[PDB]
Amino acid sequence: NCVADYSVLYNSASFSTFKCYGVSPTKLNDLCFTNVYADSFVIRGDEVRQ
Amino acid sequence: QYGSFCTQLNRALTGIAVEQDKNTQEVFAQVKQIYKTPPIKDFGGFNFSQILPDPSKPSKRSPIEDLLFNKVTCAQKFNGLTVLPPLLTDEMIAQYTSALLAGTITSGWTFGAGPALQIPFPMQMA
Amino acid sequence: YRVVVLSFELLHAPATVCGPKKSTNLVKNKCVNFNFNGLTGTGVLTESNKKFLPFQQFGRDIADTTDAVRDPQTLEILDITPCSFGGVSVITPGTNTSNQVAVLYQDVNCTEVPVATPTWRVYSTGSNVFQTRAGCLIGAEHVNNSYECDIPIGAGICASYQQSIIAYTMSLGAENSV
Amino acid sequence: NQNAQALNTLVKQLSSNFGAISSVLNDILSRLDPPEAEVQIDRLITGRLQSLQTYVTQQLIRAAEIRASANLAATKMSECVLGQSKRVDFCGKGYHLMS
Amino acid sequence: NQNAQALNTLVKQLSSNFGAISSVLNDILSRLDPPEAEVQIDRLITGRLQSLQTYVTQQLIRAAEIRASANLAATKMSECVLGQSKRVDFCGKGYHLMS
Ligand SMILES: *[C@@H]1O[C@H](CO)[C@@H](O)[C@H](O)[C@H]1NC(C)=O
Ligand SMILES: *[C@@H]1O[C@H](CO)[C@@H](O)[C@H](O)[C@H]1NC(C)=O
Ligand SMILES: *[C@@H]1O[C@H](CO)[C@@H](O)[C@H](O)[C@H]1NC(C)=O
Repeated sequence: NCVADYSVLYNSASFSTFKCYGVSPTKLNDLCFTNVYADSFVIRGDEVRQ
Repeated sequence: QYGSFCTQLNRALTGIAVEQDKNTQEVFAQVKQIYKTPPIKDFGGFNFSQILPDPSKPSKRSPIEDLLFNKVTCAQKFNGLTVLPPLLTDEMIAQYTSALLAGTITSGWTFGAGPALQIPFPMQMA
Repeated sequence: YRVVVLSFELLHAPATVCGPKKSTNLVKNKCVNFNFNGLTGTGVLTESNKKFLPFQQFGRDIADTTDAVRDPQTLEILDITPCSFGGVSVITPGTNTSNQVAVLYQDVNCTEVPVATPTWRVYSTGSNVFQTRAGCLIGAEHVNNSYECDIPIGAGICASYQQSIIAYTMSLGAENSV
Repeated sequence: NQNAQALNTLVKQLSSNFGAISSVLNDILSRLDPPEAEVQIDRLITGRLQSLQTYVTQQLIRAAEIRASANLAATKMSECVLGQSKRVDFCGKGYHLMS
Repeated sequence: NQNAQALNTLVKQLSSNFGAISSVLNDILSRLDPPEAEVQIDRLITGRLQSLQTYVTQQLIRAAEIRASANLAATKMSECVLGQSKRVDFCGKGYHLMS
């Protein structure tokens, strides 16, 4: 029940491959999705293939 | 880029539709002229008023046809399918059937093999 | 390294988590596309009432084509309906006899025909529109007198060529009483 | 009944995704890259076209059957109504008089 | 006309690439390596096979219809030329004499 505002994702640099879109192609910040669950965690970062 | 399958499918469905139109035309349009039963109803005792169209009802059908039509009997339209109307409506088909009935009642069997010649129904049954 | 993952799970398009800066007023009845709460689609809009549950959000129907939209700001209900469509047929005599023709659209009304090179604009508005239960054919005059079936049109209509194309109800042969 | 059931089967095939992600035309275009969903469109159109071909073939079979039945109806009408037939059980049960 | 149209449609399907890069197998061999030409050629094979299957099914339907017509023609020959038939509208309009 908020505004998401994914335009901030394009800011800064580095990050990694999204490797997960899985819906369809056109525009980023139009659909309302269903539920945004953030589960940020910190690993060694040696390999993110998992 | 997938080919021309759609043209074949459209052609096949169109061919089926025109086939059905020509098919009902072949089945019912067996006569070149429209015959009508005479106003006075006497045939030696045979009662055809049950089988002939009645002027009282707004729909020009016979009481058998009324039961035949009532006894036998939706958002799918809006995805790319249509239903074409028949070439000749139910009124025209009923008129063809009425003409054929009047022909076989009055003329006998000769209205399908040349000019229609009248003959009393008891003599036709003889 | 710092990593954050997102669940997503896209199954319900009209939800509450979306913040596009674009805002537009609501349309009552216009054959235009709609993008309410992330749900896209096309059709015409029509207002009606329904015993919708309050806690629920929207209503989807056969082929997952939703038939309801709710305004996040104001609480009201409207229903949708897809636009009128159909093929267009061309009724022509022999190409050598004449070049003028009379198109026949499918089960559509004469009102929206103009909405949906210079000579093509003539058939849009229409000057001799004929409305028939088989379709809205234009360019052919309707004559009360009946003739033989020359060109097949649905629901007992037939078009012939007498220097203008005419459309009439087919006759079932000359009548006679024995 | 068979015509209505076949038509209903034809329109229910739009709900199946044939192995794609989604199965609706609006969900064909959201945010990723066309090719990513172009293959998806390839998969969708392959199944939809196969279902359409199946419907057309079954309709052709049924049309042939009904054409045969109606040719029988036409010849029966013309030989029993427009004349008296000597065929045994072609215009009823018994000795036929009129139809 | 129907036979010629079906034959013309069948041959014309070879131009369509069915989602490949080219409809000519010589170019497919010349550009694509066999490991990848193996997966590229698959589309051409399945598309042409589908076209041929559709053509064969349509030809089967047409052959059944023409067999029905030929059986009717044989019956009419045997019953109108080799003899005189009492069937009313089976030998023209009117009482039959000979054919
Ligand atoms: C139409 O008329 C032209 C005259 O230029 C003639 O050559 C052609 O054979 C005609 N076609 C038909 C079907 O009568
Ligand atoms: C077409 O629209 C006009 C405009 O209201 C209406 O009067 C007419 O009844 C419509 N046609 C049909 C077949 O309903
Ligand atoms: C033909 O029918 C129309 C529609 O009923 C009527 O208005 C007209 O007076 C009739 N006669 C002529 C000559 O158009």
